Amino acid sequence: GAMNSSNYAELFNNDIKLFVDDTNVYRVTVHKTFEGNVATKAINGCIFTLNPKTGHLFLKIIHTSVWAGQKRLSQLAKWKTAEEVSALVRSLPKEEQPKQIIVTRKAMLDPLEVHMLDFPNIAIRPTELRLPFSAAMSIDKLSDVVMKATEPQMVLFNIYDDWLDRISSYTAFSRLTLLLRALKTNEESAKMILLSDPTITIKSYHLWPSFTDEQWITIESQMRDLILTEYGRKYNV
Amino acid sequence: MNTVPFTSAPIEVTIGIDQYSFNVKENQPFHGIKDIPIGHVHVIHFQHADNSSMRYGYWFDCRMGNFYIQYDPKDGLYKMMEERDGAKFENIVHNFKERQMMVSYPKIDEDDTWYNLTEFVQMDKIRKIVRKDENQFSYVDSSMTTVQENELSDPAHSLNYTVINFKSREAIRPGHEMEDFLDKSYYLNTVMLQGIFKNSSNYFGELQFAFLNAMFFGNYGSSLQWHAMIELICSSATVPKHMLDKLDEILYYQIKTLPEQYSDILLNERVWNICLYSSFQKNSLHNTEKIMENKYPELL
Ligand SMILES: CONC(=O)COc1ccc(C)cc1OC
Ligand SMILES: CONC(=O)COc1ccc(C)cc1OC
Repeated sequence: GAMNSSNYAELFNNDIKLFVDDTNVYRVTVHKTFEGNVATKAINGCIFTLNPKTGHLFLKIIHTSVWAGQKRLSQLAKWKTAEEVSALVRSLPKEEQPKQIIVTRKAMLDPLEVHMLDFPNIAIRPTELRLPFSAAMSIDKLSDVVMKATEPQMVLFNIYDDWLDRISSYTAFSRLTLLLRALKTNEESAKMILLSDPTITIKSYHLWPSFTDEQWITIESQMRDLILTEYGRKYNV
Repeated sequence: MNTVPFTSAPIEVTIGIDQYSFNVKENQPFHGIKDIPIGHVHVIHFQHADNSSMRYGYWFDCRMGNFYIQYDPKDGLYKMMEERDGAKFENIVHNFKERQMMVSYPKIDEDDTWYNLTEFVQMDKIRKIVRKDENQFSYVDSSMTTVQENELSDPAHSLNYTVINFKSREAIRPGHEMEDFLDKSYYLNTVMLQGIFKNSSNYFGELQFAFLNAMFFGNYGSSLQWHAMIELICSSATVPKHMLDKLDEILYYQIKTLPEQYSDILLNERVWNICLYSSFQKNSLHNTEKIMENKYPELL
């Protein structure tokens, strides 16, 4: 059924599974019109589809042309997400298709179930976790590829860079969510933390800097302080 | 006018005939019901005084043969049977009538209730939903399950209603996923009306039969089927104008008939609020919305 703190280790077992987050699928800027009314301009977006065990990120870039002439875009976005996830599954060899797909928002359940009726053995599930995947557009290289796209495009990343060489997927995911949580709560501070030391660089084939184990521990502590810091600033504590 | 004689009434029982109920006491001199309007289906139905568990009953049409009721002390229920000896039957009935051992179907002459609840119900269609082909009448009870309930267990004793499932491949065309799920006109008009029911009269007949089973026996699967068939219409953007007018009339008389005390379990809050206030047809059921708001404003 739903995914929560009790069955959190299921994410890292050997049953193939994907998280789907649709929060950056339909993105807009709101602005005033010459007449003084308000209007939206869409900008490119992405479906965020992640294997939590391997780190494989299937970034489906959503070009603004897919909204042209369409109505009720926030509802269409959910059906377009589901369509694209269904096409991704269908493109994968049977032995690579997920046994479960976990959607980060419950509004995705019915769109995805309907698009996957052909796959009655793939379980579509919600989660009680509050995952910070909306912050994925704060990762510069993922933001850059979405905003540069001139047509629909799928780009494949490993959001864990080479971490699994040294840590488990449980720890890699915990690091990812703590980084994304920090970027979501205070992007400027988070980026400042991540880049303050120019001797630590991001390899061209990576998204995050090349920290040693010890430097990751420091980094992880500073992200926790930031999250705690902002929690105080927010609530006056 | 036609008659359903009873051999006897050995156990105290609540007898339902269509929308009416009356009490017979253990070993009372009761020998049946007379003046039953020819021309409609009917349902006789029972609720034992000593075990209100399992209401049960029989759908029949008096034009299709001479039927009577006889208590069976082994199976412990009032059973419908057919008398094939016509002259025996007329003789039996005439005697009971002369001795005034029969209550009379007391149809008020201003009253079109039963017709309005069974307008599209046909015995032949009932017999396909309730499979037991050696009898001309059809037994139903509170606990019988539906074909769809068994998919989600004795297939001979099932209600074979038409399976409706909005998240099924039958309901959803490849490539039109969002269109067909948010507006179910394809599923209603092409799959169900043209494909399965052939016309809206058979569709309405099943819907009416499902409600009646739902209200008379508290058959839960029947209640699910009734609500499903309403929701399929209300959720279709394109519905023939005459179907909507008829559906409004059908639902109006079902709600009017629905006893006030029985509404908390027979009326699905989600389906009705959706149908009356959110769906495509939210403005097309004036009579039904007016009676629902005045009779059951709690549910809304
Ligand atoms: C318990 O009373 N005898 C029944 O069988 C009652 O079940 C019914 C429910 C609702 C209505 C309008 C009529 C009914 O049949 C008479
Ligand atoms: C209006 O009639 N009064 C009712 O509602 C219930 O009374 C009966 C109804 C039907 C039949 C066959 C017999 C009845 O009592 C013997």
